[PDB]
Amino acid sequence: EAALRDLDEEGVVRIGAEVKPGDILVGRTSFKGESEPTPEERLLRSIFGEKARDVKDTSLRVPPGEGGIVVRTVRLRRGDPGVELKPGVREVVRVYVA
Amino acid sequence: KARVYPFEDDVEVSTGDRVAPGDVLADGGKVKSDVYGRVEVDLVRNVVRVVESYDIDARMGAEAIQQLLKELDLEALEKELLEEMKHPSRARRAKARKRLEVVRAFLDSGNRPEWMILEAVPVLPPDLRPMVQVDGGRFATSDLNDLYRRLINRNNRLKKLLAQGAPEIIIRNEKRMLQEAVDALLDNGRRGAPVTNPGSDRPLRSLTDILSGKQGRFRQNLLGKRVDYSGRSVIVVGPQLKLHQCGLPKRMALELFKPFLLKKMEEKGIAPNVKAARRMLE
Amino acid sequence: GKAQFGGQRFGEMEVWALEAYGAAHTLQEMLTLKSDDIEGRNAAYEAIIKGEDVPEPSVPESFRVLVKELQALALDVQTLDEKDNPVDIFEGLASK
Amino acid sequence: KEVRKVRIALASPEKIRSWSYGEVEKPETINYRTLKPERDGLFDERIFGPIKDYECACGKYKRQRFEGKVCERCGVEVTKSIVRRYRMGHIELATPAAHIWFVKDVPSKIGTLLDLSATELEQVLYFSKYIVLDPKGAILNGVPVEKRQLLTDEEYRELRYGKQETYP
Amino acid sequence: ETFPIEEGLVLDFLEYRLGEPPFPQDECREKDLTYQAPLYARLQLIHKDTGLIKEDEVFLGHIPLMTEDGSFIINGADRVIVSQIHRSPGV
Amino acid sequence: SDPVRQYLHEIGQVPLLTLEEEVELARKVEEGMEAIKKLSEITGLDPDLIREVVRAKILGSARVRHIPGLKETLDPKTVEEIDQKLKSLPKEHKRYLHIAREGEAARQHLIEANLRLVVSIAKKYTGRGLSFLDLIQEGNQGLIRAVEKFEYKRRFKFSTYATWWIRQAINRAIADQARTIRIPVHMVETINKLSRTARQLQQELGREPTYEEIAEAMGPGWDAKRVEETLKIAQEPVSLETPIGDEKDSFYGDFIPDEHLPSPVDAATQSLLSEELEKALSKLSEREAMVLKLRKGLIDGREHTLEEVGAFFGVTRERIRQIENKALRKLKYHESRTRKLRDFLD
Amino acid sequence: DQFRVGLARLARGVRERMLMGSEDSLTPAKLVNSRPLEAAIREFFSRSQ
DNA sequence: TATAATGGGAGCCTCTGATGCA
DNA sequence: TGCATCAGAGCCCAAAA
Ligand SMILES: [Zn+2]
Repeated sequence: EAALRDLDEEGVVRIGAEVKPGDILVGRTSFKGESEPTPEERLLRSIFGEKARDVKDTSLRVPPGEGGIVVRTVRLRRGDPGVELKPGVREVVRVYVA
Repeated sequence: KARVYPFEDDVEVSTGDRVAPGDVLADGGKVKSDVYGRVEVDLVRNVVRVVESYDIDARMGAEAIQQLLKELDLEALEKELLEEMKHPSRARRAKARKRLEVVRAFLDSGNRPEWMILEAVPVLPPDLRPMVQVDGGRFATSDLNDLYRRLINRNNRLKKLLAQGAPEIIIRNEKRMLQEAVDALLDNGRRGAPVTNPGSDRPLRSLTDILSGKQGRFRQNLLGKRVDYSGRSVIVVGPQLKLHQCGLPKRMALELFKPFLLKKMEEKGIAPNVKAARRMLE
Repeated sequence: GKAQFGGQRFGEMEVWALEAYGAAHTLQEMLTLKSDDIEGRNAAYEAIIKGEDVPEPSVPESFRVLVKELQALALDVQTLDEKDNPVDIFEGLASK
Repeated sequence: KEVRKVRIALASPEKIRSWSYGEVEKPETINYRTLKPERDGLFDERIFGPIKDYECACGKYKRQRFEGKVCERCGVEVTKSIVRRYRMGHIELATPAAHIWFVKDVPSKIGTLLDLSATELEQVLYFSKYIVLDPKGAILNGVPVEKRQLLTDEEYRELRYGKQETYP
Repeated sequence: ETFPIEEGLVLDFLEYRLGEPPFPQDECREKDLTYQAPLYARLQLIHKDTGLIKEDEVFLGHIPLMTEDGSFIINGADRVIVSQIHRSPGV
Repeated sequence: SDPVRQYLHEIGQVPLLTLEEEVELARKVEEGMEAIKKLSEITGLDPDLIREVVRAKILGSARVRHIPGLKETLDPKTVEEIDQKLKSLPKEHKRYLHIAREGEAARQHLIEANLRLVVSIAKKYTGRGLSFLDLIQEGNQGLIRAVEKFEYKRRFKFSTYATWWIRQAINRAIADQARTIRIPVHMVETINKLSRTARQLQQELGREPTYEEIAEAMGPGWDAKRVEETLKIAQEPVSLETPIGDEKDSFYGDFIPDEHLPSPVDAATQSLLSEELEKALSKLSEREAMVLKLRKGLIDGREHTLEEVGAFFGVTRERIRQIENKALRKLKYHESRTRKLRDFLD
Repeated sequence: DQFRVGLARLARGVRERMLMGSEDSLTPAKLVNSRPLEAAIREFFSRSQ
């Protein structure tokens, strides 16, 4: 929860938050490559008794040396008034850091 | 231009056969040909025409050239050229020399001249001309794949036109198109117009282009490389330094030495092990 | 480039500098363990995190690329030992 | 062993075939729906090796220690995927094609061996003119056709097919 | 210059018009849009044999509009078209 | 020096046919095919095999090759053998051989004389992703198809029939070869329909249509989601060699990371995990280490069912689940005590 | 200049459509394809130097 | 698968060496 | 044989994008 502290319910960093290198700006999950459950990871996951999740953490993070105060967020989904994205793109998030 | 050989009974040849003087045409051997030519069997006029023409073997393309290359005895040509090296004329001795140097090259090396003509064309491993999904799920691919595709399409079409017995005009156009396609793959732009992708003026990048030039394989990746454990920043004067010293920003030094720092973080208790230490630096 | 977390380019002129200094092992690192030598760069990281010294380098992968690209041009490139016997830099993977 | 020497030499059609792990028979690259490589195409896994380590295409033999198995169903060897950087394919041409380096690099090496000029070698390779292997006693304009002589299309047809003519 | 486009079909150019921009400048920058106007052209089709005339205003797409300060908005980004010096035509 | 110009010059050396000449060649071609059928009856030989032998002798020794459909490899030995059976026919039968021979000859001339037609059709299809000469050759392929199917009795001129087949051949080539990622011909038709539809919609609406508007215009079966999916499939790849700003100094592919080969850090991590995993499995019994390897796939990579794992060790489906639990239990105990596997949980 | 190029290209499509189509039913909307024109301007603004 | 249709279309610096010419 | 003409070969680095 320390890592997610400054993310809102939807996963976007809150306006006014201070972001430093490594911090999450927008949380995102991606479905694991079809090879994914390596046999090594299967046994490791089994030892701790936690099912390996179907999705991996692809979240957008602050690059090395960057960061600042979050002054804006723009979120655009598919199926909302006025917006149509390029084919295949469900939603686009932009974060302006000052 | 034909000789006319009327026939009462059955004719032993058929239209398209090639014939030399004396070959039996029809009527059990009675009528035979006086000239060299092509047999035209007329069932209306009841006559066997032989159109005057020869069985000459003359070819076009790399097939002809490959034959002439096979028909070389390099020892013999060396002898000829050695005799030419004695001729009084300055230009004559020079020309026999240049020729003799290529011949001797093949002789010493063990290469057969006909290998300069390709029958099987190699196909580069796929990972060296990759098809990769970029960020957006979009695909980015090497130009070589299109050059190969042109080649394969034209080759397959050539196989089909041959099996279906197309006229020589069709086969010749196809064959010359096939040579150009191999040419584009190996060295594009070398001979003739550079092959381009549709709706772009950019010549496709062939194998020769990859090897040579400032951007080529030798100068870009071989005589020089991008390297790890490296960094860059703005420089500032340091009057207080001793001659053997420099100021290095700590944030730069932590990345450049990161693996060393992880091990040292293990000797001291700063992290339980190397994996935890890296996780702490993120 | 900085945006890709890139490494610095050690170019033709930089190699000359290392050559003129006679720094053969420093230069060899740039050409192998610190770039496209895959086995070498992997082994070097593991050694540094274990406190061992970095191992002797292997064939740079971009030379293998060069070899296969010359094969695509119908040229046979052969690495030989002192006896002129072939030396296989693909370690059996590309030969049947 | 230590590499002390690098030789470079011409490659025979036989040798090019000995390198090759398969013939690429189709211009196809990857399937538009599955995104997997097309069989017999430029990315085919049956030729250049498995996309994923120790896993065949259809996924019947998925693990190590099976190195060297070739799946009967999908035809892919179970080995390291690194091999897709190494294994060569080949295309078998229906007609020989000249390697342009040995044609267009002056002075031409092919041209030099056969005593053929740049123009002559061009004319044969690019189907502008015939070259005679066996005149078989042909004659054109009173003189016998000599081997390695260049004939135009009109000249060859008069020799080969005769000089017929149709007058309206 | 392009019209009339001859063969007995002949297509002639009457006049063009530029509409108003679908989105204001600020909005285009926000949405990664080009600031542009719809271009239409009034064309009359003539059949030289028949005399038949069908006339219609065809939509040719959009043309980018320059803002007040002399720049453009192309896919959301501000751009400048730099003047080019060259040899004057002549003898 | 110009491959199109050269081909055009060769095309111009074959005079165009007169209506009489055209009808004659077509007539001889039809008669020749009927003869090949008849020659098949007499001999009991494959009609196709006979046809290739007839065709072989007309084209000459120059072209002799194996034909994919022929059951026997076709080489000068076999065509001489088969030709000798044909030359063994009685006069009234042996005449059909002569008919077939003359048929192939006329086929050749008819094709050669119509080549200029293909050029005039092909020139109209440039810019669709195939080179001009490529279009000419596919068009020529259709012309060959046309010569075999032409029925001269209908009194239509040949150009009428050919044009259909030539247009068909060119359009199939464009649909088949134009894309680096090949698309089924029917799917290309739908994509092109969507283009035409969207372009029409943009011409009435004064702006590009949305996904929803195209679905309406496309009729029943089409919603906005399907228009989008169709556009995604229709995207063509972009060159890795695409230049990037600067000058002629960088390529687009140079900015694309390699996700397949492990990075030194990632490769190191996975290797260390396998070795630490084996360390823990050596602290079990041989049977309970094998049971875990078999259940989680550290062998073949697949997770075996209890029924299969039980059958390999000779125990009950419940037993292998039990030895797995004490294995994981012994494994879990060693972990809290030795803290070896903690760091790999990320 | 780029407009003029796209316009010339549009004319090629027009002339080519005035042959293969119906000599009876043709509008200016059926005769004109603006894609070549849109592309020339789009090319100039996005990719010109 | 059938009215007839039959030949394309375009363009913006210096040294060195081979090739084609009195 | 000695001179002209043309095709083909090159044209800074790193940084950035
Ligand atoms: Zn399989």
